[PDB]
Amino acid sequence: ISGAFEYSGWENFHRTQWSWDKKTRGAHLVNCTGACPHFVYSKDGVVMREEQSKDIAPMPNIPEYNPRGCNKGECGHDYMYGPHRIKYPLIRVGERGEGKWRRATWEEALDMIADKCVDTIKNHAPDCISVYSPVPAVSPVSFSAGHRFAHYIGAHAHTFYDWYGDHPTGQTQTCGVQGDTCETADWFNSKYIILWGSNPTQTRIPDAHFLSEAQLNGAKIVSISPDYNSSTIKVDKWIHPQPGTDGALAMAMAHVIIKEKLYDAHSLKEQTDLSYLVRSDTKRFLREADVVAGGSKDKFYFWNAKTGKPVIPKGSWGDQPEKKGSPVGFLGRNTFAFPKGYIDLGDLDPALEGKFNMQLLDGKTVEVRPVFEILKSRLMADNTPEKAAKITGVTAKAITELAREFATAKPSMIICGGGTQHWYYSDVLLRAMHLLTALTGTEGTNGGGMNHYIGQWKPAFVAGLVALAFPEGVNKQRFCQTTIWTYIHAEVNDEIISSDIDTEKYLRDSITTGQMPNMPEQGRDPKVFFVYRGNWLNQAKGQKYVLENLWPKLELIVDINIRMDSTALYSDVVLPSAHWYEKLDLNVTSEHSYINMTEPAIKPMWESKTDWQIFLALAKRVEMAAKRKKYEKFNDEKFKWVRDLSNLWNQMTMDGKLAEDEAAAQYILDNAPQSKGITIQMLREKPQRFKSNWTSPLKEGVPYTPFQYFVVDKKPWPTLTGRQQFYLDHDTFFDMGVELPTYKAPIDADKYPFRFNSPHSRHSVHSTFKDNVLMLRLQRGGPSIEMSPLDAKPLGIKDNDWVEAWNNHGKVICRVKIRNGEQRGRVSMWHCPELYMDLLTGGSQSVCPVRINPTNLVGNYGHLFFRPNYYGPAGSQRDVRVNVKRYIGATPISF
Amino acid sequence: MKAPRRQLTYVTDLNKCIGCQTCTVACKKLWTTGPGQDFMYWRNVETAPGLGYPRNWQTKGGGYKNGELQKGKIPPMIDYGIPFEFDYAGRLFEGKPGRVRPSPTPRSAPNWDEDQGAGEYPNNSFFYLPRMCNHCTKPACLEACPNEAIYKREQDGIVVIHQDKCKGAQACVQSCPYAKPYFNPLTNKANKCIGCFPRIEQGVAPACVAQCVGRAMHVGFVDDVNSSVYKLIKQYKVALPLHPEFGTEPNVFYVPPVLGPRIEMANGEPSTDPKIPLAQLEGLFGKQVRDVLAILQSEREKKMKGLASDLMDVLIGRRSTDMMISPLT
Ligand SMILES: Nc1nc2c(c(=O)[nH]1)N[C@@H](/C(S)=C(/S)[C@H](O)COP(=O)(O)OP(=O)(O)OC[C@H]1O[C@@H](n3cnc4c(=O)[nH]c(N)nc43)[C@H](O)[C@@H]1O)C=N2
Ligand SMILES: Nc1nc2c(c(=O)[nH]1)N[C@H]1C(S)=C(S)[C@@H](COP(=O)(O)OP(=O)(O)OC[C@H]3O[C@@H](n4cnc5c(=O)[nH]c(N)nc54)[C@H](O)[C@@H]3O)O[C@H]1N2
Ligand code: SF4
Ligand code: SF4
Ligand code: SF4
Ligand code: SF4
Ligand code: F3S
Ligand SMILES: [Mo]
Ligand code: NA
Repeated sequence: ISGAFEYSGWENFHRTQWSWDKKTRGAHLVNCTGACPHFVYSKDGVVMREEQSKDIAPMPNIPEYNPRGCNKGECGHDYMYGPHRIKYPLIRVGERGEGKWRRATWEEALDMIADKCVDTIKNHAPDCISVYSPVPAVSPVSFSAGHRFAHYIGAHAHTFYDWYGDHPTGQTQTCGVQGDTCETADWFNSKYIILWGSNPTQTRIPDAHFLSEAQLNGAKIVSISPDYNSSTIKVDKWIHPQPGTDGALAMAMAHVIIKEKLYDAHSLKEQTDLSYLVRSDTKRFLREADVVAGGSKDKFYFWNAKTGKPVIPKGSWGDQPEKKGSPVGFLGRNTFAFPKGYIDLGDLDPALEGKFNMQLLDGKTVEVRPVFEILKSRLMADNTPEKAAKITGVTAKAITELAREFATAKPSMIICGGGTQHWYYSDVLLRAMHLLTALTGTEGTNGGGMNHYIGQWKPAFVAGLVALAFPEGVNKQRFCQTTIWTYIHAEVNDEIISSDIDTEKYLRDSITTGQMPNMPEQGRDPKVFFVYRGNWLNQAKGQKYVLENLWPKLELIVDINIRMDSTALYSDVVLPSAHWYEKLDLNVTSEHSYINMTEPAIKPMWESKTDWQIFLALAKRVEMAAKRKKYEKFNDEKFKWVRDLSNLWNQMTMDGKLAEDEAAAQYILDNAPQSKGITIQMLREKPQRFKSNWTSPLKEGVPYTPFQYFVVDKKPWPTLTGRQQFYLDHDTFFDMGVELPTYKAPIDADKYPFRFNSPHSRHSVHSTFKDNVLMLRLQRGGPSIEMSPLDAKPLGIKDNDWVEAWNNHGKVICRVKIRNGEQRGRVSMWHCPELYMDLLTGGSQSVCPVRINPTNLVGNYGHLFFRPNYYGPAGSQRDVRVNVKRYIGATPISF
Repeated sequence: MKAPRRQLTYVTDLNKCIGCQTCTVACKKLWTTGPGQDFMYWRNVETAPGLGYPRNWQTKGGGYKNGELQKGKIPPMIDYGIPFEFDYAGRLFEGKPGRVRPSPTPRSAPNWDEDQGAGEYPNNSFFYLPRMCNHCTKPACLEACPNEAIYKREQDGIVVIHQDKCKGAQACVQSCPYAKPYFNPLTNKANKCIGCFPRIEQGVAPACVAQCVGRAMHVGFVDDVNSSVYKLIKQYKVALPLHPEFGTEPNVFYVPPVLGPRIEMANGEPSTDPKIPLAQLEGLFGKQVRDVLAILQSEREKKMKGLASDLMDVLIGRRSTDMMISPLT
C-alpha cells in the first residue's frame, strides 16, 4: 500500500490547481512605491498566477520586509490576458477619444511617427517634440528608452516629481536636496510617530506592518487627518484639523516647544541657520559684503556667546571646499567635497537669543538679531495654541500635549504624505515640519526625522540611470518644467485674481530672466507628444483646459502601453508594450533598500514589444525617414551639437552594445556606485541590497535614515547658509509672507462651499487597476466620491446616489459613498478614475485647475535654482473647492 | 466523524489587519477561477460593523443549539452580490459610445460597506474581519450532508467537500452558520475553502497566511507547543473563535484589537473608552474579550516602559516563520 488516505486520489483534483512547470521572477512596473519581489508561475506557456517571493534579507532585531505585495499585485497577470490589452499597433480613424481604430503594422505606425518627427524638426524646431515618461525608479530601462531617443534628436523631457505634487518643495528649500527619506524598516526604531497627511493602511500597503509592529513594541502613533481614515483605527491619538490648516498646528507646536524650552539647543546652533544674524533695517541676513571690502554676498555671521564677537560660520555658499567635486543631481551643490568635521560646533556657542550691534562698511551701526529671536517673538505673538485652535478646530490642550509628547519621546518622527504635500502652500508647511524636527534634534537618527513618502521617485543608482538615459550629459538635454508647460500651453484659468497674487507676472519674469524654462522656445506650439509609463492625460491637473486648448495644438500624440488607458484612448497612434512578465527591467523605490526586477516569464504577447525595443525600432525608421526627407544632419545651436539622425540606432545602443534589454539594465547597474558589482543574474535569483545610498552611509544590518553626512559627519548642508535654513531672505518669500515658516491659509479662489480632497485608494495604483474587474467587484463597481452624512442629508443625497460636483473649471458626476468618518465641509473623490469608467461626465481632474505658487518659481537664491525634479512649481490640487448636488437624471431604488 | 490526529489552526491578529484584501485576491486567483465560482470568495475580509458577505450572514442560522443540528437559510444570490460585468471592448476598441458601466446596477457586493462602520464623527469606528472556513471541530456542514460528501481529513483536520460525492443537496449551505459553503449553480455542487491542503502537504502555508501583507496571520498545528498559534490560544490565551455560540468549535481564532484611539468627548478631549466598543467585540467573540484586552493592554504597556513582553513579541512576529508554516514557494 501507498500509505494514502481514503480520498487522496480524488484530492489530486485540487493538487493539480496548485501546479506549474516554470517559475520566474516578476515585478509590477507601476508607481506604487512597493517594488515588491514576486515569483510568476506558468504552465504550458500560460501564466497562472503570481505570488510574493518573500526573499528580502532580514535585518537583526526588527521585522523583515517580507512578504510585501498587495491586492493589485496578486492579480497583476489580469493585464496579460484581460479585455484592456493592446495587441497590435493602432491608428485613430475617428476623433480623438472615440475608440475608433484601424490595426496597422509596426512598419506603418513607426513610419508615420518617424515622418512627423523629422518634419517637425525640419519645419519648426526639435523642442516642439517631447517625451513624457515619469518615475524612472519604477522601470529604469523602459524610462531610458524614450529619454535616450529624445536625447539624440533634441526633443525635450518633462518633470514628474513636482508636476505630481510629490516633490517635497519645503524640504528642498530647507535642506538643499531634491529629497530623501528613511527606508520604512526604520519606522520600527521610533518611539513616537506622527502620520501627518499620510494614510499608509491604504497607500503604503506592503510597509504598513512596521507601524502596528512598532506600536506592539511600545511606540505611540498619532494620526493627523481631517477624516477618520483607515490608518487612524490603529493609532493612539487622532488629531482632525480643518483641511489645509496644518501649518497653524505645526507653528503652535513649535511655539509650545520653544516657550517651554523643550528643544535641543546644541543641535540648533550647529545644524540650522537659527543663530545667523539678521539686519533689523533691511530684514536680510547680515552678509560679509556689508561689513568688508570685496566681502562675500554669500557668507554670514552669528554671535559667538563665548567670545562676545561676531563669527563667520563655515560651509555657506561663498565658502569653497578646496577640493571641488562634481555636481550631484540630488544636491544644490556638492558639499561632500568638504572634510569630515567641517561644521562641527567645536567650542563655538552661537547665541540663539539677543540683539546685537555691528558696524557696516560705511561706518553706520546696524542692529542684528539671530533668526531664532525673530522666530520666537513672532511665535509668541501669533502662534499660541489658543489662536491655532480657532483656525484648526483642534483644542489648545491637544495641541500643547502633542507638542510636549513629540519633543519628549526620543526618537520621534514625522511621516508626511500627499494630504500635507499636495497643497498650494505645502512648501511652507514642510518647512514648519522640518522646524519641528530640528527643534527636537532627531534628524539623522534612527527612528527620527521628517520622512516624506509619496511616489516612486528615488532611484538610488541614479548615476547609472543618467548614463543610460542622457549619455552626452544632462547639461545637453532639454527639459521643460511640466507644471509650467501645462499651465501655459493649456491656457489655464487659475481663478487667482492678479491683484492678490500676480501669478502671471512672477511666471513671466521667472522665464525671461532664465530662472525657469519655457519649451518650446520662441513661443512655438508643442507639436509632437510621446506618452508612456504614465497616464498623462487622465492624471493631468487642468484637464479640461488641456483637452480644449493644449491637445488640439498637438499634431501627433503617441501612447505606448500595455493597455488602453484614457491617454491612449485620446491618442493618434497606440503601440502595444509588453507586459511586466514579458520583459526585463529593474524596479526600485525609496521605501526599502533592495533592488527588484522583472524578467520574461514568456515572450511578448501578440505583436507587443518591450519599451526599449520600441524606441530602438523607431530609431531605425527615423534614420530612413531622415534619408527620404534629405534631413539627416542638423545644427542644434543650443548645445553646439550637430545631430546626425542617420546614425540614431547606433546612438541608442552604443554601436549595438546595448541592443538587448538585459545589457541596458546591466549598464545602469555598472555605472552607479550604489550598484556596481551587482549583476542581473544575482537579481534574478534574489533581491540585492544597494551597496550605498545618498546622504548617509548604508550600514550592514541597519535601516537607512538620511542626512547623516551632515548631521554626523558635519559636512555642510547644500543650502545658501550651509545649514538647515529656516530664513529664506528672498524678495518673493517676503512678498508671499514666508521668509520664515508660518501659517498660510489655503487658497479660496474657487468660490464654492466644499473642499475637494482627492486621496489615493487601496483599490488601484493610480489609474492602473482602476478598471480591473476583480478590484471593482471589491468596491461598488465604479468610482466613488465620499461625503459626510451632515452634508448629504440637507441636499437629499442618499448612499450610492449620483452626485454632481462642479466649479468654474469643470464638473464631474460620480456615485457617492456616505461615510460618517468624513469631515463635514469636504468631499473626497479617490483620485483619477479612468474617464471611460462609471462616470456620467468628467472625472476628478475636471474640477482641478493648474496653480503655481510664486515661491516655487524662484531660481536665483543659492540652492533654489531650476533642475528637473529638483526644484520647480508643484502641481498642487488640495485647495480646490466645489459645490455638490444630487444628480436627478437617474435615482435608482435600493434593495 | 472522529477526531483528527492533528488540527491545522489559524490565528488572525485584528491589531494588524489593514483590510488590503490581498488574501481575498490570492485565494480567488488560486482556487476559485473556475466555472460558476465568480461570486465565491472562500477567503473574504469584511468591515466590522457591517453586513458582511453574504449580507446579514450573522443571522442566517445554522450550527448547533444545545448540541442539536440547526437548519438555517440558504442566502439568495443578491446577498452575495451579482459579480459586476463590464464591456470594455466596445468603448475602448470598437467605437461604441457610453461609459463602461457595471452590470447589474450596483446594489450589493461582498465589500459594499467598506470603511462605513458605525458611530457619528468624531467617534465613527470600524475594523477589519477576515473570514474563511473555520475547519470546525464540530462541522455542522459535515453532519448536515445527506450524501456524506464532506469529510474532515485525519492528517490535519481540514474539512473538504468531495466534489465527486456531492449531489447538490445544499444542506451544508443551510447548516453552516458562517455561510462558508457556496452552491455552484453551473456544476450543482457546493464549493468552499480547502484549507490549502495541497500547500500544507508540501509544508507551505495557505495563501491567505503566506501572502498576508499586514503580517496579521498565523498558522500551525495547535499540538506544536512552540508554534505561535499554541502560544496565542493555549499559553497566553488572547485568541478567541468567532461566534462560539454557534457551537461548531472553530479552529480559526482572532486576537481582538487593542490598538486604536479613544472616544472623543464633546469638549474635544479623550475618554478612557476606545472608539471600538467592547459590546461589538463581545458580539463577535463572547464574554472573554474584556480579559483578553486587559492582558494585551498590560503587555503592551510593559513594552512602552522599555520592558520585555514575550506576548507582544509573538504578535509582532519579527520573522514570518515564527508566525506560520514556511510561506516560501
Ligand atoms: N486630484 C489629484 N490629482 C492627482 C493626485 C491626487 O492626489 N489628486 N495625485 C497625483 C500623483 S501623486 C501621481 S504619482 C499620479 O497620479 C501618477 O499617475 P501616473 O500616470 O504616473 O500612473 P498611472 O498608473 O495612472 O499610469 C501608468 C501608465 O503606464 C502604463 N504602464 C504600466 N507599465 C508599463 C510599462 O512597462 N510600459 C509602458 N509603456 N507602460 C506601462 C500603464 O498601463 C498606465 O497606462 C496625480 N494627480
Ligand atoms: N494603494 C495605493 N497606494 C499608493 C498610490 C496609489 O495610487 N494606490 N499612490 C502612491 C503615490 S504616487 C502617492 S503620491 C501616495 C499618496 O498617498 P498618501 O501620502 O497617503 O496621500 P493621500 O492619499 O492624498 O492622503 C492621505 C490622508 O491625508 C488626508 N488629508 C487630506 N487633506 C489633508 C490636510 O489638509 N491635512 C491632513 N493632516 N491630512 C489631509 C487624506 O484625507 C488621507 O486620509 O500613495 C502612494 N501609495
Ligand atoms: S502593485 Fe506595487 S504594491 Fe502591489 S504588489 Fe506590486 S509592487 Fe507591490
Ligand atoms: S465553517 Fe462552516 S463550512 Fe467550514 S467547517 Fe465550520 S461549519 Fe463547515
Ligand atoms: S486556506 Fe486556502 S482555500 Fe482557505 S481561504 Fe485561505 S487561501 Fe483560500
Ligand atoms: S491580507 Fe492580511 S492584512 Fe490584508 S486583509 Fe488579509 S489578513 Fe488583513
Ligand atoms: S449537503 Fe452535500 S451533496 Fe453537496 S451541496 Fe452540500 S455537500
Ligand atoms: Mo505620487
Ligand atoms: Na460602451
